[PDB]
Amino acid sequence: WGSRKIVVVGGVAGGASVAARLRRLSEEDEIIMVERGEYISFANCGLPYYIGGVITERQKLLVQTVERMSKRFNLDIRVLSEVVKINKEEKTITIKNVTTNETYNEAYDVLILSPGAKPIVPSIPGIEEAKALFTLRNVPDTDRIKAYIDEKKPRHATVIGGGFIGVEMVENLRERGIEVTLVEMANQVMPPIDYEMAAYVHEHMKNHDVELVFEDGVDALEENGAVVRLKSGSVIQTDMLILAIGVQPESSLAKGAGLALGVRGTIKVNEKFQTSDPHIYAIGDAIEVKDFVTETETMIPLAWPANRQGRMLADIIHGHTDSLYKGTLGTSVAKVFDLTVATTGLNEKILKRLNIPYEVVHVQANSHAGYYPNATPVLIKLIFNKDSGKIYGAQTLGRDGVDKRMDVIATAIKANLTVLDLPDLELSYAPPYSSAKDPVNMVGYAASNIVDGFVDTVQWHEIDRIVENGGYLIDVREPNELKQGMIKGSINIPLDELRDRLEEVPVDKDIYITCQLGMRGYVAARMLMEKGYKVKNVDGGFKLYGTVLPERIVY
Amino acid sequence: GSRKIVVVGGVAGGASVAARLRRLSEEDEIIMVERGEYISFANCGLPYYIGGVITERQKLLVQTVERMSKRFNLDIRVLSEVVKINKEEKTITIKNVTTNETYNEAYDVLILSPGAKPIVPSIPGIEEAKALFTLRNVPDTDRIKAYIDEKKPRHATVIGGGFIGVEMVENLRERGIEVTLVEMANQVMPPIDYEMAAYVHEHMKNHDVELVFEDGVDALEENGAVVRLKSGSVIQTDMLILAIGVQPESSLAKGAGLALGVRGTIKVNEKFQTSDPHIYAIGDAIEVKDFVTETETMIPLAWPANRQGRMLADIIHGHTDSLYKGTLGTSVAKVFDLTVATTGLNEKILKRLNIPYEVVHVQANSHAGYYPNATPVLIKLIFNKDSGKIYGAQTLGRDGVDKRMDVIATAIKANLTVLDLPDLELSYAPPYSSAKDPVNMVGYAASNIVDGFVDTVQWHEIDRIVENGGYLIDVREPNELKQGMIKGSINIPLDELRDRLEEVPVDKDIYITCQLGMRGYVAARMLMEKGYKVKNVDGGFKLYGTVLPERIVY
Ligand SMILES: Cc1cc2nc3c(=O)[nH]c(=O)nc-3n(C[C@H](O)[C@H](O)[C@H](O)COP(=O)(O)OP(=O)(O)OC[C@H]3O[C@@H](n4cnc5c(N)ncnc54)[C@H](O)[C@@H]3O)c2cc1C
Ligand SMILES: Cc1cc2nc3c(=O)[nH]c(=O)nc-3n(C[C@H](O)[C@H](O)[C@H](O)COP(=O)(O)OP(=O)(O)OC[C@H]3O[C@@H](n4cnc5c(N)ncnc54)[C@H](O)[C@@H]3O)c2cc1C
Ligand SMILES: CC(C)(COP(=O)(O)OP(=O)(O)OC[C@H]1O[C@@H](n2cnc3c(N)ncnc32)[C@H](O)[C@@H]1OP(=O)(O)O)[C@@H](O)C(=O)NCCC(=O)NCCS
Ligand SMILES: CC(C)(COP(=O)(O)OP(=O)(O)OC[C@H]1O[C@@H](n2cnc3c(N)ncnc32)[C@H](O)[C@@H]1OP(=O)(O)O)[C@@H](O)C(=O)NCCC(=O)NCCS
Repeated sequence: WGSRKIVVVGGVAGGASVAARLRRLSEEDEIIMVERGEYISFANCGLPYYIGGVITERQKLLVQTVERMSKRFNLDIRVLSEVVKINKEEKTITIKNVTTNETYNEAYDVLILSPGAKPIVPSIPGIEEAKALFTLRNVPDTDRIKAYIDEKKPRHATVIGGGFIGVEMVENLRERGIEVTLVEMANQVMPPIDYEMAAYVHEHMKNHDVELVFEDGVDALEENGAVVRLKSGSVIQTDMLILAIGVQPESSLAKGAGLALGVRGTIKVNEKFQTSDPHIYAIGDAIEVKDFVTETETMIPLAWPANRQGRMLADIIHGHTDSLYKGTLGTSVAKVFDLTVATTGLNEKILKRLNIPYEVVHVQANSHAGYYPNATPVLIKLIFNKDSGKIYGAQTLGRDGVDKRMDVIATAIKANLTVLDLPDLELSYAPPYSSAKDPVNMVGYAASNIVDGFVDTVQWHEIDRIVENGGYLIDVREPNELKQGMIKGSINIPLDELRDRLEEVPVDKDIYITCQLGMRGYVAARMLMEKGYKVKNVDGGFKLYGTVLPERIVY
Repeated sequence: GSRKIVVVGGVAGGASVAARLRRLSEEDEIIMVERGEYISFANCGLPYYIGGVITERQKLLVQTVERMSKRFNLDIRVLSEVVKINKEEKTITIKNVTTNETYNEAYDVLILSPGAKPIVPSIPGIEEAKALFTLRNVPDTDRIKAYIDEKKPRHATVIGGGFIGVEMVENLRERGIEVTLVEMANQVMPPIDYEMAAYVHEHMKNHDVELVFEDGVDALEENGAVVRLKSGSVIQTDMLILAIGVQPESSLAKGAGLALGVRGTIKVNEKFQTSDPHIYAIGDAIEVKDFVTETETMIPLAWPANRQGRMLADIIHGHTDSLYKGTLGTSVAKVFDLTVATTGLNEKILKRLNIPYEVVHVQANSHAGYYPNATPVLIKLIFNKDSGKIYGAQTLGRDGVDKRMDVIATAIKANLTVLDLPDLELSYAPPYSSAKDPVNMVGYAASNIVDGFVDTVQWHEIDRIVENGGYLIDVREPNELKQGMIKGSINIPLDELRDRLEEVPVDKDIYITCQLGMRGYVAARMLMEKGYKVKNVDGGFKLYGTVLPERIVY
């Protein structure tokens, strides 16, 4: 290999990952990493936790220091240096030293853009004058929010936007003893998950005394941000505001160089991360990726992809192209007080948008064997193709064992496994860790029963209309469980008696079954089908139904 | 259409096949025959009940006879021992355990899931050993707990240091009983390798277990209270637990002239069929092929027994037969504050089969270190250097160990190679992982070997190498030298190395060590690009010093 001058724009997840591997591939290359801020490789993900006082040491947020990293990898690292323009036909960039105000041009043979994505700042009347309004991207943002809390002693905070990071901000503010209201324009927190899964999250947040405001938005900020006027007309009195309404790719250098853009103003790249200019590559939050499941062009600003992309790009630049980026799966996770919430692939909302036929299943199963202490429920939703078993996505929540189940399913998906394969994953079983069939196996079995046609099912959002239309709903729980409530129109025949009471099941009506979790409902469905009844199980049973439609519960 | 299916054994395999069979057919007559008082008991929880961790005896019974027979319309017969298969008449003979009276029962299809029984060695004095116990079922468990209550033993001896022996060690220790573990091998836990066991041994010693290796019991004296060891050492003890393995319960099959396999297992085809077309067999009792090399073996674990049962029910009354592709051998045990997990094959087995492999040891944190309470996860990955085929993996640490093993075991069964592991997009936020998960990290390290970016040596090679002309550079920061170094090491910290290149001999083979191995790899990359012949010491000083603590130099 012939040595070259490689310039990297941005010094965090994408930029630092590519620079480090680039050095490992060549001692001779000149590697320059240009970063507008003071810090390289900061823990962007750690910022909410430093604000919450969970991370107590500011310096812990520095994953690599400029000194250590430039020495270890012989990198010419230039912090407080802003790339102001790309000159692509000249093959130079224009850099401004922020401290000294000197500007200069820097020649490159290869240019790498990893400038990330900036917070979306809405044009809300009063926002300019809102003294205690904050966005969160970098370390200085973090210092500012923390200084304000430490010095001004806010008693109430408002969080605008209920995405994964909005939610983490909600938690960390509460942790500091600040009362919190969360404002969301959607009808749920956390866009990546579906409505009925969000319903559990909402419960857990409200149990920690978070006020949740849905289908509302900030119409105006009044009294210097101390007064929040909602679109609806309602008002929130507050001592500070955190804006977390999402991010937009930092593609201005690209636009300025006349480089091709992708969806939502991302920098467009080919399979090798190359932009429309042969000498300029781009990675990280700023680029368009294909989603792994459908290969649809999208933007998914996550750290694993940024790091994977930077690491792969280094190999690619050196001609090691046997492996190219397979797209982003969208595996993500958040701590929500006592809960873990995870997602991978696509939700129902995206799939409907894309006109893709799917089925879903909701299976609750214990984090580990129930005879062993401190087992806790893990709820897995699995979304899949009825004919092929192709997995479109999964969502999981629970107090423990959630990251594990998501990681297994995420692995299965990238390995091109179908729901029919999930029951055959030989996982680690001893009493503290799992059960003889892991929750992953279990969700695999439930989905396989649909694929194989052993059971037909209906959703929480279908059952009421079905009962109105003459559906005959049999609740197979024990009579005592009905005190928790029931679905309207239900008739109770406990599972264990059903075989002795088949004469009570009409042979002239379409039969619908619910239990508590769906498992006993499924057993009943199997029995009745075999007896030649047409029957469907209510997926997730009453437990799920009552969580998402509590106002419809009959007592 | 209809069939009379008779199932022998009412626990993991038997109850699994029986429950799925019913869900498939309401028409079949299904009989489940069990010699003990209980079905579906938690075999796995028994040590934890003995340890007072599972406080409630009743929790050990997963389903009752009456509830299960009702729910799935099953003819469940406890305290009934099948004594004979009559394959020509398609009948079995059943003996009432309480009365000793027998009767015959006809079958269309017979399913054997009889499990495995404890290996009981021929120890002089074992017949008089009042307080010697094996552990299989609930009566065994009640007897052990009763002995502990009535005699209040001060000290217990555990013979056999497999996953189960070790569980019993913990559970007895946590009761305040002193414990000596006696092991024929030079390590606890046969499924893991020696250098991995070294971490386990340290942890057990820190919890006051006496560990006795490469020793056995020559005699039991004073009614089991005096343990005569082969080394000459004598243990005074108040009870003994025998946990030296299990052997398949294949006497029914053997007695009916069915083909047998390795270790006396019931031999079966890919659909669990024995040499008789109307008798099937599953669970600990059967021979399986290991998933990785397809070698005939016996792997007595619950996930397999449960899976085989569900799959067999599908073979009989389900749709398109899925065939059993063998047992991977994924297992895990709690060892005090440690989790220890394994999957696939270890070095010892690979060496026995003469299969060429490489290994990597990567210690990475359970989650990002900038977030509180991150703890090390050590992953050993064993693989083929040419194809990148994964042969096996082992992992240990305090937290996040079961997760990493499950991802790797998923990857193996999905036929991924080490080259694919860096591309597994897993769940990352500060409490849960890092931007590159420990699994990605071990993939990268292994991929660098497969692709020739680094060459490496092992903990068990470096001393010999140094004795025979190798030049060893320790690239740790001087501060990290607190726990010592490998003999013959010369310290040039990584961050100084590039400036001090003149100090590196160009005509010698260079060996590099760090603490965990990462910075040693970085140094090796640098030196390779500068034209030196160099290898990294896999696992660095931390691994070396753990397994060879007596060789550490200060
Ligand atoms: C509060 C917060 C929490 C998060 N938590 C998680 C999480 O838990 N899990 C997860 O997967 N992801 C998380 N993310 C997202 C994650 O940080 C990003 O996906 C990742 O950092 C993307 O890397 P990148 O290199 O594309 O951009 P960045 O990491 O943002 O790096 C881009 C850098 O380029 C610099 N730059 C931009 N333009 C110029 C220029 N013209 N000249 C010089 N320098 C420039 C910027 O200053 C910036 O430092 C979180 C993000 C935030 C803000
Ligand atoms: C203490 C202990 C802890 C364990 N922990 C774990 C663990 O953590 N993880 C794991 O994966 N595995 C563990 N195992 C192993 C696990 O229990 C077995 O792999 C699993 O139970 C095998 O299922 P099986 O149906 O083949 O046998 P079993 O579950 O043993 O069922 C066989 C049953 O058949 C009955 N039977 C045998 N012969 C006859 C006959 N002639 N007539 C009538 N009945 C008969 C027996 O009484 C027995 O009840 C553990 C085992 C023990 C003993
Ligand atoms: C429990 C035991 C009797 C098996 O019985 P089982 O009825 O298959 O019980 P499981 O919970 O395993 O099966 C759950 C069934 O409900 C289904 N199910 C579970 N949750 C569901 C849900 N929410 N919605 C729809 N279906 C669901 C599964 O798909 C599965 O059905 P399938 O096999 O027909 O697909 C047996 O495994 C046993 O004895 N276990 C403990 C003993 C043991 O394993 N010992 C070894 C030492 S630990
Ligand atoms: C740290 C950072 C600079 C990456 O630098 P890096 O030098 O690649 O460091 P990593 O720890 O990722 O190193 C991985 C390398 O070490 C190797 N390695 C790790 N442990 C090893 C071991 N025990 N033995 C041998 N090799 C080992 C891997 O094989 C891999 O090598 P390769 O990439 O050459 O194949 C970058 O990830 C970063 O800046 N992160 C923080 C920013 C961020 O991610 N932000 C998003 C918000 S959280």
